[PDB]
Amino acid sequence: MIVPVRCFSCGKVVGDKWESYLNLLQEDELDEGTALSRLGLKRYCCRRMILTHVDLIEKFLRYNPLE
Amino acid sequence: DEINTAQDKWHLLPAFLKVKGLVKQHLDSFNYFVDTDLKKIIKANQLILSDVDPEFYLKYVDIRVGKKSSSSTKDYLTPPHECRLRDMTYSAPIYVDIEYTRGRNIIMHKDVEIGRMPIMLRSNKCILYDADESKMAKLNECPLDPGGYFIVNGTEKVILVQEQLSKNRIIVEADEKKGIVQASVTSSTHERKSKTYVITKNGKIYLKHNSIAEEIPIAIVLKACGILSDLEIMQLVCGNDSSYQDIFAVNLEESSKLDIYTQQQALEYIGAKVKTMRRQKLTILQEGIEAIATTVIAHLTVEALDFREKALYIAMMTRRVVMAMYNPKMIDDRDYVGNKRLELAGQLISLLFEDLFKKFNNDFKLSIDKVLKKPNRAMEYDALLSINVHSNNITSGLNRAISTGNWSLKRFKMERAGVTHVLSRLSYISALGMMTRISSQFEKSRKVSGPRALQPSQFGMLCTADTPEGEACGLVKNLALMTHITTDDEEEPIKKLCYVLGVEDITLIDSASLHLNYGVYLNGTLIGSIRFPTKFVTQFRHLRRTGKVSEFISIYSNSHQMAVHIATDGGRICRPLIIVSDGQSRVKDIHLRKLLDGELDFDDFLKLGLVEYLDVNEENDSYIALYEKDIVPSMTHLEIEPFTILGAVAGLIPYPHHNQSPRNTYQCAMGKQAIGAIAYNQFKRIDTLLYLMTYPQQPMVKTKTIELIDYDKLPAGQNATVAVMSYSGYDIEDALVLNKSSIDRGFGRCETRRKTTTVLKRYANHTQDIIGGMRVDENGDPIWQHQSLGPDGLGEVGMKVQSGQIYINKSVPTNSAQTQYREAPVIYRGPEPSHIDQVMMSVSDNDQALIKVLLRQNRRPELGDKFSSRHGQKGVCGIIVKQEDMPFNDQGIVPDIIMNPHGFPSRMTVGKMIELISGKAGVLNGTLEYGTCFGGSKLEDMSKILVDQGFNYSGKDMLYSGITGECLQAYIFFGPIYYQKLKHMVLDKMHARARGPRAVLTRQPTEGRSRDGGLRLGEMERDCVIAYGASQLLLERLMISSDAFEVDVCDKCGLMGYSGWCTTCKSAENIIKMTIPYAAKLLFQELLSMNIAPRLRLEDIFQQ
Amino acid sequence: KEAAAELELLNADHQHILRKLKKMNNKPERFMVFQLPTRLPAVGSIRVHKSGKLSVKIGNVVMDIGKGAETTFLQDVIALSIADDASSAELLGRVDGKIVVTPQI
Amino acid sequence: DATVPSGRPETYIWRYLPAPPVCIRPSVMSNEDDLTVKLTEI
RNA sequence: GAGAGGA
Ligand SMILES: [Zn+2]
Ligand SMILES: [Zn+2]
Repeated sequence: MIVPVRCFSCGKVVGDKWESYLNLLQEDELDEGTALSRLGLKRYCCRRMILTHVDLIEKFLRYNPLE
Repeated sequence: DEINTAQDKWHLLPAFLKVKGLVKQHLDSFNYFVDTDLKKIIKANQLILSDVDPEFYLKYVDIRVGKKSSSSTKDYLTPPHECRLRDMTYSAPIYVDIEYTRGRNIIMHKDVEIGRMPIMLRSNKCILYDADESKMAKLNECPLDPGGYFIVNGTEKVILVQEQLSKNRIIVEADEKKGIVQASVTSSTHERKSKTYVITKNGKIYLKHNSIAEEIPIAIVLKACGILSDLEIMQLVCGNDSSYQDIFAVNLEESSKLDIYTQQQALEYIGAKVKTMRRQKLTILQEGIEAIATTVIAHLTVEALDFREKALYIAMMTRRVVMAMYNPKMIDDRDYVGNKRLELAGQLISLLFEDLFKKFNNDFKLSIDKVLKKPNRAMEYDALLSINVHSNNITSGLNRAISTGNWSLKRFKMERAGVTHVLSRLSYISALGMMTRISSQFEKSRKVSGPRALQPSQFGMLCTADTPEGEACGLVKNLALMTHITTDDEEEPIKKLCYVLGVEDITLIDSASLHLNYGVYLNGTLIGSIRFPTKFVTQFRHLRRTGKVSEFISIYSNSHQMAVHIATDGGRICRPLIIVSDGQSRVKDIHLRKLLDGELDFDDFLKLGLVEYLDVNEENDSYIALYEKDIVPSMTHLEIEPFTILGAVAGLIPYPHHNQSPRNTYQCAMGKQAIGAIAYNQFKRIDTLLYLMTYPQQPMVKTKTIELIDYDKLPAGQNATVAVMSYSGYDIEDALVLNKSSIDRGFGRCETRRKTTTVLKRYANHTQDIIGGMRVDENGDPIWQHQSLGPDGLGEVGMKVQSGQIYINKSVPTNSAQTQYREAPVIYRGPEPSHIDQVMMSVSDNDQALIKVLLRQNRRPELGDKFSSRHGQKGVCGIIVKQEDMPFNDQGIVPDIIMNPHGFPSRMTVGKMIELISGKAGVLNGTLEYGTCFGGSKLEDMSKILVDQGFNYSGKDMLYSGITGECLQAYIFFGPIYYQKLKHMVLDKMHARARGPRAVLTRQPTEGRSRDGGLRLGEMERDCVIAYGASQLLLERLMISSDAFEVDVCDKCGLMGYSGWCTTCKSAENIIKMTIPYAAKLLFQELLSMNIAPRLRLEDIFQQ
Repeated sequence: KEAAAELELLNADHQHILRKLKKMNNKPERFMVFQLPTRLPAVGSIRVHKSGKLSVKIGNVVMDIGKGAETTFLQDVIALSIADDASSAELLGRVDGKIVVTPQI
Repeated sequence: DATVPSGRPETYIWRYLPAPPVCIRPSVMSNEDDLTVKLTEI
């Protein structure tokens, strides 16, 4: 649904970086690898926690029953 | 940038899928149905007459679906999700035109509804047709939903594509087991379907039938069909081959052994043994002519004075039979894909609607005659009341036949069951793969390894890896990506086109020269003979490519029997291929640029003759190049891309061309049952059983297929940091080692949603069902059973329920056949608590209350849960170990899953190792790598990326043992692998019984799990117990712990008595009490109910 | 292979039919039967080319390059007529061979 | 074997049908099973 | 009842 708060393998708190990551792809468009590295994600577990993530809750929120 | 053809020709598939989606068989078939077959059946049964009142007739001028008269707008349909929630049926009204006369001879018109036809999702009639991300959102519909399935009774039912043998085609099978060959044709008309076998018995060709008596000789039927010369027979069945004439000379003398024959005499002889009955008196010769006119071959109706076409058809059947006789291996395989047709939902619904419409017309005519039978004052006003009375019948029958899957027909006397299946909702790929599925016509095919084999002729037509493993392993198949099912294009214009193309007609060629040159067969029936077959084939193909005829008309050349076949009927499986001229292709590297720009949407590619559709048969005449670099100056077709030989499901596998084939098949089987995201509206949905993933993750090693089927937008799995290493011993045979402290952080976390429906039916006695509840104990407060019920008797949303814990307190009248309300609450009977997250209350069409309560249960990856690896490496969670008791690398990464290394050397899943390396390299490089069939990210580039970051070139890091803190003496394969959690969870499979419900009949424990029942110790288990020689254990298991009954057997007449009373001797002196299984007592009573007396004779156990 | 043999057979049929047309210039009783595409595209000439190539035209410029029907024989075929249901069925004679024409590309 | 009674050829022709106990052919939910209907028709 | 995993 949303980004996991903690990266399963290590434990790093990767929940907060997600939004920042998106900015690094929208404004000042970097590559995904450089954007991930600039956020401090050195171990590839934290890298695959953010890179290989689907923001499904954005699609789910289109069907809110209290519009 | 310069376009490269060898790497940009693959972009045609996105265009093909945009213009012709994956679910296009159902959609196109249903659209063609509602656009053509409705009016075809209407004009067929356009008139109803009567014996009396000749000036009274009803004329169906026009028919429409969802279109009241002009209207200018499709009528308002209930949205599909509203139908799904309310348990209604998604349908649109059918409005027909009316022409009813009057005693004053005035013709008047009307437009009245005649029924409600269910509408296939995303068809030309559905509201979802051309809806874009806003209309779908407002209608609670998932944009990524496939469609093509009906919503009947609030259930998603899909009409599976049915495969069958090609109708109106000759199929000859040589049964060498006896020396018998045959030439049967299942000619299938819109009214008749019958097999005209041409067997070979006593070296003598016959012609059996379901309407004639027995084994009519072929010479007689050929004389009756017009070819009476008795020498033209030898020139039509043997030509000029000496080795064929002697074979066929045996049965040529049976037209003179009984007696010499003429055409009339042969017709009389064939009609004498006709078993067909006549409802009106007809002469034997008159009936016999009928037996040749229509009865023999329903496919060909000779409504003229010349039967040369039918005679030559029978002659060609006999020629094929004689060819098989002279030398076997010249027969045609039935399992050949080109010999099979696919019938979609459109044709089946056409048949069902035609049957229902004819029944409705018969009933309406009978009612009209009954009402008008009165001699006087036979009013015509309101003559359209019985039509609205019976309009319920047609829609009820249609909905019931679609829902139950039993298609009962009477015109053909055809009964097919299981046509419609409930749409599977486990993952997204499961729901997409249930669509575009094909079911074999064979029931079981017990030992026949023919239809269950993988025929090479299906290359590109069917998924060569996806097949229910198990008892349908070969029977059920799935369509590939590049595959288009044909439809009936034309039949009459092509005859004229052939005649223009230079083939002499069938009534202008002598039998002598009929086998001296190729004869062109149009859709199975001989049309004529044409010299220079190659020129004719080339010109016809050029005409087809330039757009003169339909793209689906397939012409090919057969040389073993000199023929130029032309096939036009629908159901043939076709795939696109790039046309290559002499030496070079036709894409020319500039049409790819235009395609990428936005023009030439794969339709101008057909119009410009760059690509064309080849079916299975036309591929026989073609030479197809796998890649552009292999084009020798003789090939006539080129593959758009070789990775389209796999279906939607098989596109999940990364690097499928490196694995062993059974691994790919197992992955195709178990990818449907992988829990994960299902739809965008998965939270606005109340289904029977939904499995959801809390944190689904896009796969690291993608595939070019999964981008097209949107599997990266609704994935079912997570990228687990796998360390392939023998660890902890709890991972011996396929068992895994899940990592605690990652499950805690959320990994494999899942959710199970289950619906419970309740209908508050109104009985005929004006009595309803009251959901009143919420009892209160002392000092207020609810009782424990009602502690989570709420004031209104429907469980509070968000609360928690356990064993007991009524959440629907439904009461029902005791006088249903109001004060006396017997309480029949709905009780949550589960082993673990679950929460109420949705309670929907509504009514159906008949205005009866309907309450659906959805219970959610959050599940944690307990020990014993099944995880797959997207390569067929299914396994169970052997042990869950803490984080510190795990290997760690220099950076402190601990693996989430520790897969045993022994899964690889005997299953050869090198594709999995390449997936691990590609995923690690891509995540280090911050990109998603591609594992696609015949291509994908090369290993060398991934290893270069891996060594650039400071890791080993082979992906094998050097770890530290987590319990001793020292180096592991071997480098450990370490990296991200996309692991998917499957639905087979131990929480739903644990089941134990001590005592409980027993069967009413035999007093034995029940069978299922919803009923607390025991485990069956059957014949094999009791034989195993016998092998050990354990007698007391056998007695205890099969009598004491299963069913023990203390019966009273009479010592004189061995019949069981009750309460120490023999009931036959009436003495009670010889009664002896002993314990036997209740099943044995039931058997004895059932034998005594027959005329069998199992008289038990007793002897003393003791006394030596 | 097939194309070369077809071309050789077509050339042989072209020269054979040219010889047949020259030979049957005498008109005692002999005929010849032509097969044409229907719809009557609208005559022309059976223009013979160099090296024994034969083609036909119509009022519209269209070169129907198709020559040589079946060489079928051992089927005695003769042509008759009908005259207003009166004394009729006048034997117009037999035919030598058959020609089939076909539009080309 | 004619030594005992019922050892006669005429005992193999239906003259009396033993109607089985209702336990053998119970009624479900009424909805009688097949045997009750068949013997009712008999 | 019959549709389909499953081992
Ligand atoms: Zn981490
Ligand atoms: Zn007794």
